[PDB]
Amino acid sequence: AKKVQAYVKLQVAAGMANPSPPVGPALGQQGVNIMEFCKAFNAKTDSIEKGLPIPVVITVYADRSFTFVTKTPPAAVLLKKAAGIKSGSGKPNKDKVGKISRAQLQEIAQTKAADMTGADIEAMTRSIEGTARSMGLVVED
Amino acid sequence: TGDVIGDLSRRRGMLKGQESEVTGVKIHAEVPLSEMFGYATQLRSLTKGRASYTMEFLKYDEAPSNVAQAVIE
Amino acid sequence: MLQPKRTKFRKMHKGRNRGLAQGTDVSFGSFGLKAVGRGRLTARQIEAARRAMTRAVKRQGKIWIRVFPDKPITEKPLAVRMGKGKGNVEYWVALIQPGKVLYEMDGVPEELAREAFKLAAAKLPIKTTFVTKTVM
Amino acid sequence: MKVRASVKKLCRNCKIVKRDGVIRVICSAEPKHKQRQG
Amino acid sequence: MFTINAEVRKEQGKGASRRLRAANKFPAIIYGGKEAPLAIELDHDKVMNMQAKAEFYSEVLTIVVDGKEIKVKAQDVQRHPYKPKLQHIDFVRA
RNA sequence: AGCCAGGAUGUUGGCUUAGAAGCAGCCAUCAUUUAAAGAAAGCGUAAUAGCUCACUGGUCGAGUCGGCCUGCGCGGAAGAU
Repeated sequence: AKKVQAYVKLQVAAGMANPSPPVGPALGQQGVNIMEFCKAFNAKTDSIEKGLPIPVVITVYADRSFTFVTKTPPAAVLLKKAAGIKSGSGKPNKDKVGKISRAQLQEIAQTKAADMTGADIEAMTRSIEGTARSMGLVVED
Repeated sequence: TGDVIGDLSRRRGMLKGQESEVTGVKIHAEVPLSEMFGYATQLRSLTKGRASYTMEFLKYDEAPSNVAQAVIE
Repeated sequence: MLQPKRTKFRKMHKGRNRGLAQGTDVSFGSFGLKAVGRGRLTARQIEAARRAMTRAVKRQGKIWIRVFPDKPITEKPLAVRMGKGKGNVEYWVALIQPGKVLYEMDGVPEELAREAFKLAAAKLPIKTTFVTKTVM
Repeated sequence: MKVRASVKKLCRNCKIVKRDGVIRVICSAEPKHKQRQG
Repeated sequence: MFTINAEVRKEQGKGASRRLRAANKFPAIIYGGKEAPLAIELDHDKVMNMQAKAEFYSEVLTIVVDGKEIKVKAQDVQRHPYKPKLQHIDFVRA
């Protein structure tokens, strides 16, 4: 657990453990030998299913040992499939699709809690219902 | 890496991903044949002669509007 | 450029340009460009001043022009001795008096309104100011 | 150096000082912004 | 709710008025009623600083003069042409 | 205004996801506390990281910031016995 020098904050796919187009820059930057890192990735990758994006934080120690505290679906990627569609934005105020409730998202906020513990269960849900607004989705309960 | 990719993107290149081995940072991309013209003369002008590349064919993909309108004689 | 369609006469006496002006209040929109100096404005400077500030907002809001060239200023051709008749009219001016409301516009925010008038004023040979519509 | 009869503060770091009676603008970041005589 | 400090001007005229406005004070007039009008002089700086408000033109203006304070309304403002100052105000005694 | 702690960023947020991670710009302009924090200007940059900027957590301890109306001066201003 060092600083931000080797700290990379991005990943996308669990099941695709191979360096994907966005994890490319991330991997190459800190010379990450992903192959043996995939075996350590697949201990927790198997716990979650494929179809919901996963990020990672990367920590490299001083003695060339490099480790990680990977994730489960956080804020944006879970609320998207909660609406049913992964995208459909570029026009927040100019589009209006779907209506989602917060009590159902209060359950998936607890799934984000063990993943990316974002402050104040409903106020993080409000932070992320704005990501729904940013994704052109209406939310009412 | 960044420089090569900036120049790949510049030559309409699709930077794709940034891989790495031990002493090198490998980046594979797709580049038009029309902007292949004298590439290694411009490659080692930016990499101090320490880089290399190998061109392979993929497909006759889409030529954009500025590139489609050019060669019409 | 602006020019009188079908006026009565071809030429007009020179005439002094004294006194003050009548257009003083910002009577149509909210932000106007009152003139502080006393000269005259030909049609080419009239066209150029609007052009610079029309594209300053690029379409935005209504823009009114409160001055129109009436005086048909003539010039004599070169290598021609004095006399021999009044010369032909070359350009049309509008005599500007102190306290005259020039270009006026509306529908734009204030800070860019002062900016657009600043781009226009440097094209003018008269020192102007940025004035705002008061009540009554 | 630009001998421009008008001088505008062209950036954030561009400072305007009066050296030898003459108004001069210098910049810490961009040496293209140096100018005088305004 | 604005209050105006003022006083009665004497020896009026063209040059007399021009002599006033080059001394940071300007004339006015108060009329309206079964009485005679009142050519009142009032400070230039003070009322120009407060004419920006809309309540300067939508209120029974409380001008006090020689102790006697009256409630008037603002009829017209004959202002300066290009300088931001003003030349004259008409106060109808409402 | 500086100096140290920092920058209180959920959000690798869509999108065009090749990346546009506040940092291409269209947009929502949501929200976390409601002691220091805009879903963001700027070079820098392939894109992050970035140093900052907005704002000072606290250190010191006094006055201060920018326009307005104007008096008098500077620059703008180079010619031939």
